[PDB]
Amino acid sequence: RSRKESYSVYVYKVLKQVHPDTGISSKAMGIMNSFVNDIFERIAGEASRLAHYNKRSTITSREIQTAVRLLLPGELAKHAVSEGTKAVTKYTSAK
Amino acid sequence: RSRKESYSVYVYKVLKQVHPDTGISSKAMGIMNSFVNDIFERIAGEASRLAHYNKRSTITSREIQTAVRLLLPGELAKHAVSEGTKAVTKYTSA
Amino acid sequence: RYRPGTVALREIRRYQKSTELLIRKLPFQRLVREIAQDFKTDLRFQSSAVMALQEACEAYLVGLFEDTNLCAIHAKRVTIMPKDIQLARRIRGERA
Amino acid sequence: RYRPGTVALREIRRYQKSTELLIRKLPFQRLVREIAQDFKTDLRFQSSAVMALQEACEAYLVGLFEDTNLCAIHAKRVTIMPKDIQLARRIRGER
Amino acid sequence: RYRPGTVALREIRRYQKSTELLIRKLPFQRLVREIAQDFKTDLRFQSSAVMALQEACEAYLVGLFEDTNLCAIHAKRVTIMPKDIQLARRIRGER
Amino acid sequence: RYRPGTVALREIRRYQKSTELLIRKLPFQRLVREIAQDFKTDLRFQSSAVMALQEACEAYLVGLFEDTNLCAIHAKRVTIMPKDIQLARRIRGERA
Amino acid sequence: KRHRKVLRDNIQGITKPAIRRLARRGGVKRISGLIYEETRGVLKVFLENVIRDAVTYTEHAKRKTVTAMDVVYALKRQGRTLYGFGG
Amino acid sequence: KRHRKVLRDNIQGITKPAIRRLARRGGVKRISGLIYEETRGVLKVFLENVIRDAVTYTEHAKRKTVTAMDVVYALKRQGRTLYGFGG
Amino acid sequence: KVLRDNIQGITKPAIRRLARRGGVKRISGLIYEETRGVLKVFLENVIRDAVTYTEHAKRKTVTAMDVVYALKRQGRTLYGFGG
Amino acid sequence: ARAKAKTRSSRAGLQFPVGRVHRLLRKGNYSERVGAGAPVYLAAVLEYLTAEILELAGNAARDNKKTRIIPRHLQLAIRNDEELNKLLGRVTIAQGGVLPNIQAVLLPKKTESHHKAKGK
Amino acid sequence: LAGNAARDNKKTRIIPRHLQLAIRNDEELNKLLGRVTIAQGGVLPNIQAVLLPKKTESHHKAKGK
DNA sequence: AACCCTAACCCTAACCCTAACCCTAACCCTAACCCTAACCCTAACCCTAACCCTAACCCTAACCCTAACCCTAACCCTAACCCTAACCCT
DNA sequence: GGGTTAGGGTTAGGGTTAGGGTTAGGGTTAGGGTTAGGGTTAGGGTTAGGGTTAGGGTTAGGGTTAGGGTTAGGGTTAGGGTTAGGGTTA
Repeated sequence: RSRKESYSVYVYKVLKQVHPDTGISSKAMGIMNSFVNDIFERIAGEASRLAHYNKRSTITSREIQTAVRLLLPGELAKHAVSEGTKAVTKYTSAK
Repeated sequence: RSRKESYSVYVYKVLKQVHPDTGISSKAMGIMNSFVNDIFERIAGEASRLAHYNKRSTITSREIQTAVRLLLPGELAKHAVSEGTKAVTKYTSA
Repeated sequence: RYRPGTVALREIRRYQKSTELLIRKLPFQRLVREIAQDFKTDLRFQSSAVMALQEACEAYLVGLFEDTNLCAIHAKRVTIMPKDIQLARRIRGERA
Repeated sequence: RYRPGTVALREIRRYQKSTELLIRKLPFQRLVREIAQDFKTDLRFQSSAVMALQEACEAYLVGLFEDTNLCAIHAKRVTIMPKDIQLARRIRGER
Repeated sequence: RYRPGTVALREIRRYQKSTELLIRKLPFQRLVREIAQDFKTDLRFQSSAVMALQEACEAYLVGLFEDTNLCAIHAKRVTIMPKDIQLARRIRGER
Repeated sequence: RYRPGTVALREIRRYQKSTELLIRKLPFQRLVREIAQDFKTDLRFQSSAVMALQEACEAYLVGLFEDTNLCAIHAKRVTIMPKDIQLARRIRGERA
Repeated sequence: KRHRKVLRDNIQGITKPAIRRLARRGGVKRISGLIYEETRGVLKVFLENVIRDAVTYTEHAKRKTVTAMDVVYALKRQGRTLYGFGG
Repeated sequence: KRHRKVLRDNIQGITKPAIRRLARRGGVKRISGLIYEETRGVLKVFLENVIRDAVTYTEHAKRKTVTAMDVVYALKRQGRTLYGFGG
Repeated sequence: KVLRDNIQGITKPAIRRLARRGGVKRISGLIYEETRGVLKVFLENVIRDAVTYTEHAKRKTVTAMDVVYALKRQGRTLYGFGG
Repeated sequence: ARAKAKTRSSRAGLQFPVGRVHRLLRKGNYSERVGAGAPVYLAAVLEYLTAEILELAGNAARDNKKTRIIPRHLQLAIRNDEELNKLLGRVTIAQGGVLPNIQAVLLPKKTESHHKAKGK
Repeated sequence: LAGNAARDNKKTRIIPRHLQLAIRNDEELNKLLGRVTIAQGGVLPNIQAVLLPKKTESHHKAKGK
């Protein structure tokens, strides 16, 4: 049984964390699944070109942090950058 | 100083083959060089996605032939397909 | 006789507050099948595919009608003209 | 005495049959430098970069003016209005 | 093998000294039926009608080929060109 | 050092935008009256009738010259030859 | 069911043994590279602006079969009368 | 007796009162007369393009069934990332 | 960084011949301000994109290649300069 | 021992380099494997496109009394096409111009007649 | 159709030249009156591309320079 | 902003591998910077000629009326076409 | 995903006439253009000097990879918390 990859458990956990006594519907799960895979190939796709343009081939944390300000607008880009910096700091502080 | 890749000799040979006593200018060479590299990442870029969508990873002659009808319009697509088929036939013959 | 001007807004609000399909399914399937037969014979269709096609066509038609109305209402005209659709398509870059 | 209606077409044909620059270089360079200083100080500019910027700006302005004229001439008006530019930007999806 | 220049004239004389049909009947009937279906469905065909149609088409094709050959042989060329047919149609007034 | 090789293209734009008669209205009546003298003598041509025969011949020569130019332009030629006039008359069904 | 060959002859059949055989009757000796392709296209209009006349004629008499008596009146309008198969 | 394929009256599948309520969703109050034909022609052209793209895709995959995933991919390639159906 | 005398870099007779290339015969009055504002917004966007690109490359010189790449990412594949 | 093999472009009947595309497609991180006949098809397509573009540019330059292909000639040859304008529609060429397209409404259709001082 | 072409030639009426210019312009009107000949109406300004001056330009079969 | 009677789909546990997240050592491969020197960005100025700035005269152009008539606005008897379960297969 | 047999009720498709919406005609009185004139301000040479651009050994702090354990993670399964319609009340 070759099951298909889908983002359901993490989406439900995030929804329960940001809104109690809530949930997802039928088509809403597929909409969110198609939305995640769409931005997954957009942010990661620009990092490869940005690394190739500088004669490099290493996509680290800065390659993803800089790609936030290109795809995301203004306030959302700064918020995502701050969240990513806090996450990488908590990761480097303790393994 | 590390030389830079540019399409100049082949472009001049093609121009001389299709039009004698002709040549390229100064900015026209850079325009053609930027035009070649633009379509180079467009046709080859779609073949990778088309091969990944079918759980494959082999970009052969059919992957490039089918990508012609997607990027090129109508008559130009059929002409490019015929040229590619004749080229692959002359290659497989000898 | 009372003056019209209220049934149109009521129908607009009723159709905007609802998410029901307006175009049929079997005629659209027959149309896309006839279109596919012009390129290659022996072709079939599914349900989710024609549903996505109908949704995309409805979205495109809604956007085109909204653009046409916004172009016509700016010329001191409450109605639209057949040339306004071609004008919007030329501005958007659909036919050049 | 020539009646008005011919010098405009003559100037249009003369400017269309020529490929000369219309905007200056130093004012545009100072403008883009002042714009770059609003984000990060200690920034410089080149010649080919500002040339490509001027070419792109000239192409965008030509396209916007052509769209504005084509939108204004379809309403029985030979002149354009300041709202026509916003209308074209709203139709094209620039706002 | 035969030297090229006599088999062509022999075939020409053999096909000119005979009055036999060259195009088939069923494919032509299917073609004219498909053409008639484009205007109005539920249409049939007879035998004498399609025979007269085939005869008229053969006569028109023979005349067009003769005109094309007579136009091409006058330009110091033994072969015909695809533009010669359009030239003959433009001279005759067929559009 | 100006006449040999000029005005060849500076004269087409005039008659192409003019409605006047190229053949002059004087030398034409004697050419028609002498032709009809052989079929049946004792004839006469009207004033308004001699102009219709002149306009009919001045328009037929234009099409013949256009066909001759189109036939000569195909063989990589810029000038028309006497062998090209007889060629254009054989396809339209004039002399044979 | 139905046959998958619903193409109804996509203007084919008349190929090398037919176009060359028809050109050999007139006086054509050799054939270049293209020549064809458009040869099957110039015959499409000859049946597009002729059979439509017969259909329009049969529609006037409230009929549905294009007999040989109606195919001669359509060709007479263009200027190509045929004797024998018509009558 | 037992055959028949397809016709062409399906092209006129868009009526006139049904398209009135369709344009009312966007904000159109009054239409016209030739809109019923212009919109039909535009829809036919767009559908021909999308169907050609889906046919090219299903020919790359060597399949004869136009699935929703191929339609979504073709719409995304054209410039319309449709959500809901597929993945 | 100059005073606010460069934003008004677009005059009035010079922009008349600029619109004449596309096919404009008569303009208006508020166009000199609306076009300036639109050009300022578009230039701010392109400059922000080029700054983000040169910050990814850790460079302080806005080259023509970065501008061409930013224009292609926005949807304007400019030719001539760069590669 | 052994023989001396020639280049790969001479055995395929083309002038575009075959080994250059095969090496550039792999280094671009587009696919982990490149086919044998894959670069030949792309090279032939690119060569045909370049030949068509150069032929159109020469045909457009042969009417302007200039045997040198200037960028204005390329801009005039690309925009004046049906299948080529749709491919590079959103592509701008530097150091070029705009095709002369004047509307019929801007033409001087005033005519000093009729519109005179009253009615005779 | 002839009234719109009269305004381009700076005229308020339809002259026989405008009739010939408007009839020979539309495809539905030219195919209907193909064999119809107009009197004082002139022809249509049509110049072939091969008849353009220079064309070859520079030199083709020169000797010295 | 009846919220209710209807009422199935959003609903908290739970659960069995479980398949990916983490660990743990090796490496190994991926950025400054200090000499440097070369050519391109920028800094004062002269001229003088096309380019640009500023009134007068007037001939078309957009807008606000006036009457006017033909198309798109709103039921009514339908009764044909669009759904709504329920299996059944190829 | 197609293909069947009931059915039946909401949706689609035939007149109709009356009310306001483009269209057609006449100055109209405010609204851009230009050619005569002048006073520029941008289009070109000469430098030259500092302020950036542009290649090259050399690490050590930035990474990459073959091995387990294992916390976190992925298809099913109830019974309950508001969600859709139907008469009331408003």
